[PDB]
Amino acid sequence: PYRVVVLSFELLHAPATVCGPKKSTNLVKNKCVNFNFNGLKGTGVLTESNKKFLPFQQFGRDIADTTDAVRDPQTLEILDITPCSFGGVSVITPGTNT
Amino acid sequence: QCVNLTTRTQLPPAYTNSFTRGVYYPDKVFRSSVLHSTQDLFLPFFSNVTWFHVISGTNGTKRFDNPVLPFNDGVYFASIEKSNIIRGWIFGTTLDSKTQSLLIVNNATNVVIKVCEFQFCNDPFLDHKNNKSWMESEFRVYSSANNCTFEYVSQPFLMDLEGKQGNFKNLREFVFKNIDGYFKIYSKHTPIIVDLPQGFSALEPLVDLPIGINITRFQTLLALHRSYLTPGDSSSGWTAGAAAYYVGYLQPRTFLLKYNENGTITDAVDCALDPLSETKCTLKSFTVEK
Amino acid sequence: GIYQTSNFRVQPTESIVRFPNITNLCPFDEVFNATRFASVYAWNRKRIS
Ligand SMILES: *[C@@H]1O[C@H](CO)[C@@H](O[C@@H]2O[C@H](CO)[C@@H](O)[C@H](O)[C@H]2NC(C)=O)[C@H](O)[C@H]1NC(C)=O
Ligand SMILES: *[C@@H]1O[C@H](CO)[C@@H](O)[C@H](O)[C@H]1NC(C)=O
Ligand SMILES: *[C@@H]1O[C@H](CO)[C@@H](O)[C@H](O)[C@H]1NC(C)=O
Repeated sequence: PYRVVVLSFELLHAPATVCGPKKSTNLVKNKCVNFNFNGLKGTGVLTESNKKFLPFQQFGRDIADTTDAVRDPQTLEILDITPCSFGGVSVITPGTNT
Repeated sequence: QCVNLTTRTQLPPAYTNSFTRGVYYPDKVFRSSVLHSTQDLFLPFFSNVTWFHVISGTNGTKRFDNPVLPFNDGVYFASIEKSNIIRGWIFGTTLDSKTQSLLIVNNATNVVIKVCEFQFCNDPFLDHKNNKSWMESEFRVYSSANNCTFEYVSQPFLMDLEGKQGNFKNLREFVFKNIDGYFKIYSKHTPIIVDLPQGFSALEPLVDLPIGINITRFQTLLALHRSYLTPGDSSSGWTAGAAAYYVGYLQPRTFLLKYNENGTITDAVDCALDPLSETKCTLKSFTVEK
Repeated sequence: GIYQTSNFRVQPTESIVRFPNITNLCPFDEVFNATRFASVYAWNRKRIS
């Protein structure tokens, strides 16, 4: 006698029922890093901000629709985002002949 | 089981004017000190809503206080009472048990949301005997539990936590909508009042669930008061008392929202309402110069 | 004189992913480690969601 279990799952993806992903990861701070906190993706630096969020708020925004702050799902702490340093470069020369 | 209601009653569906009520956070994002503009389903300002109220107390005629009401895209269900009678939002279907059916019966042992494919019953009314503990003995809304899809149990919902005074100890303001299938229920609780109040408020979101079904119209429910004092048939033998609750309707519209510095909504102005409007919205500022 | 050549950008070092915790699992042990089984004919039809 062999005990056998049969498994059948449907398709068409519209009644999102069970699933998964999971696959959590540790946290970093004060360094440029790509983040996927809950589905939003971006690049910047992480720090602490005194601004507070309402209990139902997920992630903040600002004028000109930029992702300002995100709340970490694991700990529910307000974190801030600031991109890596970027800017133009200029060269000063006194003349190649001189 | 379930019993068909009798002694049908017809009263005029009185009307009253809404005064800048029913504004809810459209998106789950945080802003501050910005006058954002949106466009979604809302309740138009100064809309004419269909008033309902519970009359014919004791066992005079007792009224049919819970008729069948249509559902297009949303409701602004409200409630003002003291004894916590309004419950049971049985809606979301064609009421023919054709597809998955929804109901919200709470303030039981715990707040629960039973959602099943049960075969319907013609007249719904929840038994609440005049005993020490009001036991919901008779689920007269259905007489079967043929199939079920989802079950929900939540501790906090419709909590009537207020002081002990004879005024109207609640002011419920719900918003029922189906975003392409997903049911999002926005709600809030308001302190007592001493007749819609001309005030401005925001509606915090609550738990949502996909389900996904065809929706035809709406039906409400009230707590019964059957007792041995009044001899009545199983169709109708309960004392009504006195209660009031309004019903509105939602539709697409364009709104302008002003956020506080903590992020709570503090003021809103409706577009396409008055000639003064469509100028306040256009300049994107609440103050307009000559 | 003075001239502009190009720009410079710092590159991110690592990547991190987060999610709203993992406490909500599907009950599966009670099926695999079940007190009793079903017969060859007929079978229990369980629903997980
Ligand atoms: C996620 O589940 C854990 C299960 O214990 C909750 O407790 C956290 O556990 C982790 C790992 O042991 C700790 O790093 C956290 O400090 C714990 N949280 C607290 C508040 O102490 C945790 O609360 C859950 N996270 C949620 C629900 O967001
Ligand atoms: C640099 O100086 C020399 C010396 O006069 C001159 O011939 C030359 O043209 C100068 N370079 C340029 C780019 O003008
Ligand atoms: C914003 O919240 C703070 C508490 O963090 C409070 O002191 C302040 O009064 C609030 N803003 C307004 C306009 O009331």
